[PDB]
Amino acid sequence: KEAAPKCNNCSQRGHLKKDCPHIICSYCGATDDHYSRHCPKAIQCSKCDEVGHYRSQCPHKWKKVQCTLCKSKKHSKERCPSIWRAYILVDDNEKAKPKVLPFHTIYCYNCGGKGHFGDDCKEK
Ligand SMILES: [Zn+2]
Ligand SMILES: [Zn+2]
Ligand SMILES: [Zn+2]
Ligand SMILES: [Zn+2]
Ligand SMILES: [Zn+2]
Repeated sequence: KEAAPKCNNCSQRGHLKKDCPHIICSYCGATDDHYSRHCPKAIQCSKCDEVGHYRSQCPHKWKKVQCTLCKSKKHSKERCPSIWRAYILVDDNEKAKPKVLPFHTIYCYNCGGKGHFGDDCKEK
């Protein structure tokens, strides 16, 4: 903060002597730098006071990544297969044995099941 003047008359707001005649937002900035292209680059970083605290001038805090190797901004477990709790693209269930099937039994109770030529394909 370090303000010698603090205000021209009102004694309670961020607009010092030469700041008070200008339409400067109540704690954003100084009229020496604060402008319609420079509003976020002035005295304070956010809703909390000054750029003058915390490393990287108090950056915005994202909700972090769901993965623990990946750290920054991107994706979720359904978009990142590269974690051992996700499913693999191998050894999944599929069809087998693409060949013709065996023949059926029909052999008149004399040489298998029941069916053919029983009039003469008989001995006893
Ligand atoms: Zn004032
Ligand atoms: Zn502003
Ligand atoms: Zn801050
Ligand atoms: Zn990941
Ligand atoms: Zn037979």
